[PDB]
Amino acid sequence: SVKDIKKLIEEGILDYEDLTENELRKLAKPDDNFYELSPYASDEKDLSLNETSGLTNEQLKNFLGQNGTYHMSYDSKSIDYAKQKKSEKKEDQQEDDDGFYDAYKQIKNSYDGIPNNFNHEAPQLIGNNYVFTSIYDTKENLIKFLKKNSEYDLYD
Amino acid sequence: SVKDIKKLIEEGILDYEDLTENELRKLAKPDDNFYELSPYASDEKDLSLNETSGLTNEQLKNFLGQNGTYHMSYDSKSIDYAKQKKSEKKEDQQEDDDGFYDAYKQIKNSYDGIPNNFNHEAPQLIGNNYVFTSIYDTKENLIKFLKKNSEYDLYD
Amino acid sequence: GYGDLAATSALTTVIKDPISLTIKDIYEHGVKNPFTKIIHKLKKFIRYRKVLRWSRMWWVLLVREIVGDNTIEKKTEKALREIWDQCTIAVYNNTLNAVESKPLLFLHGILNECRNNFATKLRQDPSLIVAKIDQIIKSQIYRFWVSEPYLKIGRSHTLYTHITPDAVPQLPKECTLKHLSSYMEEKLK
Amino acid sequence: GYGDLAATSALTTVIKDPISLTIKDIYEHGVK
Amino acid sequence: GYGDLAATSALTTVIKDPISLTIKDIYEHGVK
Repeated sequence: SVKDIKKLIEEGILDYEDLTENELRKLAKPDDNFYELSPYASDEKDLSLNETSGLTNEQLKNFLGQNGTYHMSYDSKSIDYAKQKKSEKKEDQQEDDDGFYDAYKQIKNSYDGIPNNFNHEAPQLIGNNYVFTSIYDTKENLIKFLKKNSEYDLYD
Repeated sequence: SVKDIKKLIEEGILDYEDLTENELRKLAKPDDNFYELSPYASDEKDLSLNETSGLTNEQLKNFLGQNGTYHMSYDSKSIDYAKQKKSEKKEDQQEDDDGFYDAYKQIKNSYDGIPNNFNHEAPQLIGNNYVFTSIYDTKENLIKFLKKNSEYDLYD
Repeated sequence: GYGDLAATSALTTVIKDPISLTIKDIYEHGVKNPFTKIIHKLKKFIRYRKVLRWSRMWWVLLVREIVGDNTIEKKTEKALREIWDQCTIAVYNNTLNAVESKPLLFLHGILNECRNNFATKLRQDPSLIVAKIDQIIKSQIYRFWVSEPYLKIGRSHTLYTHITPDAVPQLPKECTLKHLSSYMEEKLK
Repeated sequence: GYGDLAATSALTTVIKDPISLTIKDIYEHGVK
Repeated sequence: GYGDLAATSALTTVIKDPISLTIKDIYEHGVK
């Protein structure tokens, strides 16, 4: 009957099918840590923005659109510029990976509708209603419930 | 009856509703430190001007206006230039710890109508008349008075 | 009198000159720019019809790898299919090998072409399109896009317009990037 | 009347000017 | 009728405008 207690009983006794409509609604709402103020974020190396990106050329896009029997699509100036600066001011600071782990964490967050440095609870539309998940509590057993069982019928 | 004495009595005995019109006018005027000459300002790192800013392109603005199924809006040359020059010298000591503090003080001053390095008393229109506030004396209990009670009626 | 010349040559000007300017915009933006759009839609059909069978097929799998059972936008596929088609047009002009003869050479060629073509165009990736194509190259799980169920579509005589997400069978869950990224975070944490 | 000039000089414009633009694309992209 | 103007000003366009473009290429690349 309370938001926090039901997920402690999901492993023990009761399943997901027997919950109330107001209990499924409450378990998909965010916790009490949401609305609690915490103004701090870290590790501002996100894979969302590309530093190699540039504007639409509008002359190359005209040239690539006419199919022009060409041999290369992109511009390759800024993406060779980032390769050169990685080998010079980086080889002093020697190699870094950033894929052994920071890549796959941020990719899995993008499947849950979570931004990359976002430490809080994030919505994603499952069927007809939203489910607020985070990095910490993925609510994966609810997403299995509201996708499988809620194909034909409606729940709120 | 004097500008300085009434705010010492606001905590003790009398409220804000019983003041005279000439007393509310006097308490919103600036203090005697205003008109007193003091030609010194410091910490000229303001968040008001952006060093990454540039002119209107007038060809990009023509291109972005036609909705052009494009993928990036801004120019990203000067804002990658500022990212590169930050990393060159940012490593003499890069975590400089004031990015929070120098930021939230200047944001709260911009809600009071105060410039960023401005150490003196600054006006802001509340209802029908102006209230001169500063960093030091925020006059927050007056702003609660002249917004709430002065919705329907007039005070000077 | 001389007023009739002022009556006639003025109406000659006020009729011929506006209509010569309105027809110019009806011709350039209503005829010529849609006409040029049609032939360069045809030029992907007269030539390039064999690659776009393999290209649209490898894009249907790639949208499933980027998104993975969430609602995809039917409208900005079209913005990103044009960039993916321009990746395959750029690779197939660089290869003497046939596409049916050696297919994975093109997956290494096309995906790396749009690993960079997306990187030079897409500034913000909320769906992490450059970032996921990085890990499809880096983990080599694009070998499942060329398999025994998948080599049957690319050999068959279907035009690339007929290829829908329904014609392409789904990869098994152990092959997709989402379980690869989940099993990775389980192992590393 | 003055309506015949508006009848004639308009049809002079609506016939000479589109065809001058279509032949320009037939010449440059189809012949030249 | 107004169909003769559509007969005349069209043939004025379909004859003067291609030949003005062919002579331009014969002049610039064949003479000049």
